[PDB]
Amino acid sequence: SSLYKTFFKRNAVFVGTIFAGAFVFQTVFDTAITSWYENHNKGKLWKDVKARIAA
Amino acid sequence: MAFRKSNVYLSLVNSYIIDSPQPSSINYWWNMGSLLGLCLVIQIVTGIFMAMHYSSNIELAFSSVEHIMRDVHNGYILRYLHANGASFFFMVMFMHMAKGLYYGSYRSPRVTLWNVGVIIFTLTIATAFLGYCCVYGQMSHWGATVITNLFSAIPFVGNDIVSWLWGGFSVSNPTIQRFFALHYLVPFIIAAMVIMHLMALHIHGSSNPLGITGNLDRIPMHSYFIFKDLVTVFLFMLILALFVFYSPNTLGHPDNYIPGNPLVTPASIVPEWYLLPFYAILRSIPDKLLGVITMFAAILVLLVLPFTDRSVVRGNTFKVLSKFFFFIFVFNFVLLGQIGACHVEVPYVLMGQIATFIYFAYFLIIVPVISTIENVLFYIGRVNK
Amino acid sequence: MAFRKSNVYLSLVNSYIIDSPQPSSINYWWNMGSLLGLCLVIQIVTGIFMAMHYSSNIELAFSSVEHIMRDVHNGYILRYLHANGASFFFMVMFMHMAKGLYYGSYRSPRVTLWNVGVIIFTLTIATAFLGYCCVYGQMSHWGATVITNLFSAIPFVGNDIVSWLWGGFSVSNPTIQRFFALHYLVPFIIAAMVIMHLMALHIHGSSNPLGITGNLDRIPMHSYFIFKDLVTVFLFMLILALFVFYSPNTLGHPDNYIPGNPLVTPASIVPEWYLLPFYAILRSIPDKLLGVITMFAAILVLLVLPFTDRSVVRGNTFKVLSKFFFFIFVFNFVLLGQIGACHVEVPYVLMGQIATFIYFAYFLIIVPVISTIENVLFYIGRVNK
Amino acid sequence: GPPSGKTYMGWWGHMGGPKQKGITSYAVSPYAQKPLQGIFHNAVFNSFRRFKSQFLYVLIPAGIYWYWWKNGNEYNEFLYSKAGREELERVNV
Amino acid sequence: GPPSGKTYMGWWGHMGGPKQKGITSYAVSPYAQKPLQGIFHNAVFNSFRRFKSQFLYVLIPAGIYWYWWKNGNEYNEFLYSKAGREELERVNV
Amino acid sequence: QSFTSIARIGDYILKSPVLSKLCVPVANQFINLAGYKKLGLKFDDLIAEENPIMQTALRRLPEDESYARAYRIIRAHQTELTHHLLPRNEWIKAQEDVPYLLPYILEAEAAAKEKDELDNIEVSK
Amino acid sequence: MTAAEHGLHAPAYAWSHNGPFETFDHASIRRGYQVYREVCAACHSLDRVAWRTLVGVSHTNEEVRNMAEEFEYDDEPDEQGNPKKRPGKLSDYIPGPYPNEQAARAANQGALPPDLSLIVKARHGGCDYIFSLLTGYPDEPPAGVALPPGSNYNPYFPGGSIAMARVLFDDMVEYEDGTPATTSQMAKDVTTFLNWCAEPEHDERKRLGLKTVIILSSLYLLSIWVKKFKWAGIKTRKFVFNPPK
Ligand code: HEM
Ligand code: HEM
Ligand code: HEM
Ligand code: HEM
Ligand code: HEM
Ligand SMILES: COc1c(O)c(C)c(C/C=C(\C)CC/C=C(\C)CC/C=C(/C)CC/C=C(\C)CC/C=C(\C)CCC=C(C)C)c(O)c1OC
Ligand SMILES: COc1c(O)c(C)c(C/C=C(\C)CC/C=C(\C)CC/C=C(/C)CC/C=C(\C)CC/C=C(\C)CCC=C(C)C)c(O)c1OC
Ligand SMILES: C/C=C(C)/C=C/C=C/C(OC)[C@@H](C)[C@H](OC)[C@@H](C)CCc1oc2c(O)c(OC)cc(OC)c2c(=O)c1C
Ligand SMILES: C/C=C(C)/C=C/C=C/C(OC)[C@@H](C)[C@H](OC)[C@@H](C)CCc1oc2c(O)c(OC)cc(OC)c2c(=O)c1C
Repeated sequence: SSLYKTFFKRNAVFVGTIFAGAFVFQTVFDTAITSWYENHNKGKLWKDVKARIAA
Repeated sequence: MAFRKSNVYLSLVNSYIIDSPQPSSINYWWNMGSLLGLCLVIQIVTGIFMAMHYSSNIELAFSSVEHIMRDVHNGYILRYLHANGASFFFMVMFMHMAKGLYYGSYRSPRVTLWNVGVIIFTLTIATAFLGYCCVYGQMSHWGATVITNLFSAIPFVGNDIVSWLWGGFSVSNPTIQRFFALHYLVPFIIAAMVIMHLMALHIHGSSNPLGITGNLDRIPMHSYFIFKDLVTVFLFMLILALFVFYSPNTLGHPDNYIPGNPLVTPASIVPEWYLLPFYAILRSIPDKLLGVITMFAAILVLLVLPFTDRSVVRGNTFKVLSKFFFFIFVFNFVLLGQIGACHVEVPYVLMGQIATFIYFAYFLIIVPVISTIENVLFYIGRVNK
Repeated sequence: MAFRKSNVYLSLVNSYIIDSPQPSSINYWWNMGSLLGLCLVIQIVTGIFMAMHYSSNIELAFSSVEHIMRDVHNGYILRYLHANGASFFFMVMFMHMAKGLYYGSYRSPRVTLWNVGVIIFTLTIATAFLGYCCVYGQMSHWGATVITNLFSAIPFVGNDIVSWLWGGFSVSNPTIQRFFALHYLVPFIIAAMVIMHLMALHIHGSSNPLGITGNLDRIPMHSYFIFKDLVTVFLFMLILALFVFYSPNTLGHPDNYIPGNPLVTPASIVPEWYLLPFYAILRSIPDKLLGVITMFAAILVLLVLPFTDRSVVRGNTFKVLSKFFFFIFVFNFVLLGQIGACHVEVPYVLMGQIATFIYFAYFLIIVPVISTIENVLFYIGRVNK
Repeated sequence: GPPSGKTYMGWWGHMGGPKQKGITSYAVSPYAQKPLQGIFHNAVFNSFRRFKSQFLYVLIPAGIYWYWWKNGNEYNEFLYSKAGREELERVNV
Repeated sequence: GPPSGKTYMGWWGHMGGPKQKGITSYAVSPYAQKPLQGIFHNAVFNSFRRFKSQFLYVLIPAGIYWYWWKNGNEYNEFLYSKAGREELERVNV
Repeated sequence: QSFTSIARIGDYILKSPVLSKLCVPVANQFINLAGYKKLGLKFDDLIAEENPIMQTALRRLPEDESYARAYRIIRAHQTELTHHLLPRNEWIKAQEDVPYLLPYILEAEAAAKEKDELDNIEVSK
Repeated sequence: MTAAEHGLHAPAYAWSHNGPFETFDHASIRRGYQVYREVCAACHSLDRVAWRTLVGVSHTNEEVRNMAEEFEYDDEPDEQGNPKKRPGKLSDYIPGPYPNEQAARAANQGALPPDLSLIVKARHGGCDYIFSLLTGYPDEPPAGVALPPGSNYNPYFPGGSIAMARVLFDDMVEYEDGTPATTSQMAKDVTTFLNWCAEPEHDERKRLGLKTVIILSSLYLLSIWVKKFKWAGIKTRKFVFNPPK
């Protein structure tokens, strides 16, 4: 693949870039999963039940 | 020379983990040992962090574990890792042992390696029992009662041992506080025995699936088996994760979510699954003393295999009769466990007594007879006079 | 060869304890290390047996120790052995360190040996503090409070560390339960560091009082130093026995027979005696951050001695100026401790600040200057041109 | 240093094998080899071999024990049903 | 086996000392020697020597520090007595 | 179990034409099911070598057989690790599956047995 | 063992929280609390559940505060040392009907109603069992069964003879959200509520599992590839023998 040779150019990815990418991943991945999860369970959540109560 | 060789601490690491010459042909069955070290680490780390929140008083122990489950951030993860990890520790230990059985790893010159292994197994069984008691559910109390009573079978001074182990008239506060203290200790003795295990491993190196010398073709531990270990480390973690998050109580007993009650033994009492084959063996003998002797002997008889294996080749890979009877042994062992999970009722009592016989007959009778026959078959099939 | 040599486990014992070549001339100052191993064993054995009776809950901890004192058979012996043994552990450690200082044992090629020693010392200090907190007397509570607060001096994230260490708003149940769990753990890490200490010792062997090579005249460890060790082992036990049975509370603080009270700090609060020199050093700096930095630096500066000792001979035996200033250092250290035991009042504050200076000046200034002068004096006293 | 028991494994350069002569080995860098989309087409009818040899050693002991288990269980079920309470009285004590 | 860093101590037979020649040593069995009622008469005016050399290295630093301690203490005592409450006000803050 | 003992039992069977016609076919079929010939091994390559008898025996093996055993063992490990068997034309044939190490083993066992006998001889006057 | 002594196998109902991706239904939890309060709480304690854990799960911060303050708890003694009481706060645990075990046995023919905090995990069958028990009282015992005085028959209980009578009947509760309070609906709700009591971490635990299993799966597949690459030189290695003269 030539997508690799544009960014890292035949060299391996270095720890600093790996560590930095990991911090980014952690946040992005968590939001993607929480979103899917809360959506898949629409109706059942406390979020959804509170919308039908008021006192 | 390279620093990894010259330095006093690093050279240990180098000779055990980096440059250590491995036989080229060892298969994934040789990955279980690293998985056992990993298990030992998971149990120790999660136990120490839980100990920070645990109270060993018999009034507080069960609630202090509910407190870990409910109030401690990620507490349920620690507890479920510990409990399910103990089970996974046994699954992998049985496989590590079964591997040794199949490939003749107990043979000379690795007898010391095998014997130290049998000690670790006894210590690991005792450690898990001590931990199980610390929950102080119903299964905890009666497990502690039944197992401390094993020693009452000892001639004359047996009931004295038991009251000394209890610290009183019955399983009480003294008992649970000392069982926690002991549960904390023994993992570190197991760690020291693992080092002794690896020391005996190092002087002769691993065996291999062919059962012959590995000296003609070694490749270094580093790279090849470091990354090969990684494959099974992740698979192990994946499966442990499926239990911890999706099915955390499937390998335990519902009665241990009931606080221990000294006046009532549940009708539904069943030992932990990894203790069932041994339980069945004891239950098959309708005598108190002989029941506990035979059960202990079922562990010690592992020590006899270097002497009763009469074969002239190491391992079962090229042995048709030995392979067949090995799998008779394995599935007989599973049956013993299925009998342990059953009621003391008609078909089961007899089946358990016959399976018990088959268990001992394997080491003492089948292996010596069959390995002798296979010796002779190998000879007369090639010699023409 | 002899079995003690050929066996995998026994050969370790043989090379460390039996055939290990010792310099013929080492004196009784080289007996302290075995006394430290003995101390480590006494602390671990007595602690485990007490743990069997101890409750770490903040409501129960003090009473559970009174229970060990009153109700546990020989319980007062276990507790007094543990408490007085901790003190004896420090007495002997200071002597072991002072020996190293005097005889240039920190020098090349034993720098690694010395550095691992400094780590053990830090770990031993932390271990004794954790144990002291477990009593939960008045000195326990405020010791835990003051020492966890050391970390609040850390820029920006310091109060966060402290609340994390506490497990809440102040020193409470979470705190004492985790400090017991940690007190149980760290002795085993110290044991692993002692093994690393003995590994570095083994590759170069002991030094000797002359400061020169031992290679021309060795005698085996076994017999000679095994039985020589025995002499000081018994003398050590005799004296420890005199305290444990005849004067068990002379080395402690009466305030720790009062249950901890979060609302009241006694006017009579004084650190444990073996922490007093370091306490004095901190108290001498009228700034929070710099107080805790300087105190930690008083331990780390031990690491600097292989570089600031400029001499060309190992040890002080034949060095008139170095011997004199060594004893200035020792008695300066005792003064620091006597200042620590005193009130923050006029003459004492200044004396402590000057003694603090002398402490650091020894490593950073006196030793490099004096050892250079002695180098030159040795030369011009014999060379005739 | 401290001496040493003779073993059946040495180290690189003195492994303790027999003297080797006449054997020549060849290999090629992983870097120069086909990225792992090879196996299949060449290697999946290949493997699934080593269990044609083996499956009988596993299956026949498994079969024996599963049959024996199923039988004893179905018998216990009969014994504790109405139909079998007469046989139960017979085989029990 | 696994290699080894060169050190400054070997083992029996190769300790790493220089080659020794010309030195001859003699000794006699402990069994053949006088039971331990000897020392004294021959050896007690002997020892108590090694601390004639040393006692000044210990005593003079000890003296300096004991004097310095006694002085500061007696001064603190004065400061907190009636007679010294005037000096106390002066030296305090 | 010693090779002297395996030889005793085996030769008794091999001579008596009752047993010889009964067993050898069983033994022949056992050897084929064993499968070691498909890896390029001879049975004698399979004997556990970590004991003094087998080290004496291997020491006494002529050079050319020694180099050949070394190749067969290395080739077996390489094939094992690839989870293949050799091409069938490379398998060891029954004519080749000779007990080449057996005579050296039996010789060493006899020498050893005699030493044990002579170290323990009693005397009668 | 006889079927009566074993008890009837509880069947598998389609609980909305069954399945790896499924949270609790929090409306069912809310309702189940009401059924607990109005029916079960008269005999059953719930000792391990603190008021605060309800907030954000089934009720609002305000609702829980009102509920807790309806109960009195022991407070610290006054300036003079005489005991005194206190309205409940969110830090308090849901109080039980009886002061001690002996008082609980007295009110139930000598039987002890278990605490329900863990009851879903402390029984084989879990939700299926609890539900089936509550909806499985026959109007009359099967013919021939002689029930002890004070006992009730229920086929799902081991031995058939249980000391709790049927307590759920149609419309004995007025659901605050309009739902028809049939007995099987009320059973479905308390049981959902009691599963939450026993497993409060349920919804979050499964969310974390989803992340953990995705990362570990990937790491597994990845390591296989990396291993094969690192082994390719060794796996395709070739030997030749030329016997020496
Ligand atoms: C309210 C709808 C309610 C529930 C829910 C409930 C459940 C329940 C369970 C799950 C058990 C345990 C059964 C077992 O051991 O498997 C149990 C036991 C008893 N209960 Fe109950 N219970 C509910 C309501 C009531 C009410 C209002 C009363 C008191 C009149 C009551 C009583 C009891 C008693 C008594 C038992 C003990 C059963 C035995 O030991 O035989 N319950 N309950
Ligand atoms: C080889 C190591 C260990 C094994 C096999 C092991 C096994 C177990 C088992 C089977 C239990 C009961 C699990 C359950 O809850 O059902 C347990 C509980 C416990 N263990 Fe361990 N344990 C080990 C090490 C440790 C260590 C070093 C500690 C440190 C203190 C520890 C602390 C605890 C605590 C606090 C409990 C109670 C909490 C709980 O129930 O999970 N364990 N252990
Ligand atoms: C906590 C437990 C243990 C640990 C950490 C451990 C670890 C190891 C390791 C790292 C290896 C090398 C790799 C491998 O072969 O898997 C090994 C080999 C071996 N172990 Fe263990 N082990 C444990 C328990 C046991 C037990 C219980 C037995 C047997 C009763 C045993 C028997 C052996 C044998 C015989 C070998 C050599 C196998 C061969 O090379 O053929 N071990 N072990
Ligand atoms: C290097 C090892 C150790 C040192 C220096 C040490 C030191 C101490 C100290 C200073 C105390 C307070 C003594 C007092 O009562 O005034 C203490 C208490 C305690 N230690 Fe340790 N300890 C060590 C190892 C252990 C170990 C391994 C355990 C095992 C659990 C342990 C358990 C306890 C217990 C139960 C207490 C409270 C009882 C008491 O106050 O004496 N200790 N320790
Ligand atoms: C639990 C603590 C320790 C143990 C068990 C221990 C044990 C030993 C032993 C057995 C020896 C040999 C005999 C002797 O010279 O006394 C030794 C030597 C030595 N240790 Fe330690 N040690 C401990 C702590 C320390 C500390 C705290 C330091 C320094 C900060 C240290 C520095 C040294 C040095 C430099 C030597 C070599 C002395 C020489 O040969 O001249 N040790 N130790
Ligand atoms: C020749 O054969 C070999 C072979 O030799 C090796 C090494 C391997 C590879 C496997 C391994 C190296 C396994 C090694 C692991 C161990 C020996 C582990 C020993 C056990 C332990 C429990 C370690 C000690 C741990 C602790 C004390 C825990 C630390 C605790 C902490 C940090 C608490 C932190 C918390 C707070 C609050 C401060 C092989 O695979 C192999 O065959 C293929
Ligand atoms: C070259 O220099 C040397 C030299 O090398 C040596 C070795 C010595 C001699 C000194 C020693 C050998 C010291 C050795 C001791 C150690 C390294 C000890 C390590 C520490 C430990 C704490 C041991 C581990 C102990 C335990 C886990 C405790 C066991 C617990 C038990 C039995 C609990 C029992 C209770 C119940 C209820 C079951 C010298 O004197 C010397 O110079 C002169
Ligand atoms: C301080 C430490 C002490 C005193 C004890 C340590 C040593 C003991 C052991 O081995 C080391 C011991 C665990 C034994 O090993 C033979 C196991 C196979 C135990 C097998 C076992 O389990 C049971 C169990 O778990 C139960 O739970 C509910 C209940 C049980 O009855 C119904 C048993 C039981 O009847 C047996 C035999
Ligand atoms: C989980 C583990 C944790 C958080 C902590 C471990 C690490 C900390 C240390 O070193 C390792 C630490 C003990 C320190 O080391 C520099 C010692 C010299 C402490 C010296 C010390 O003692 C006191 C003491 O004992 C007291 O008792 C009543 C009271 C005290 O105030 C009045 C003190 C005090 O003011 C100081 C500086």
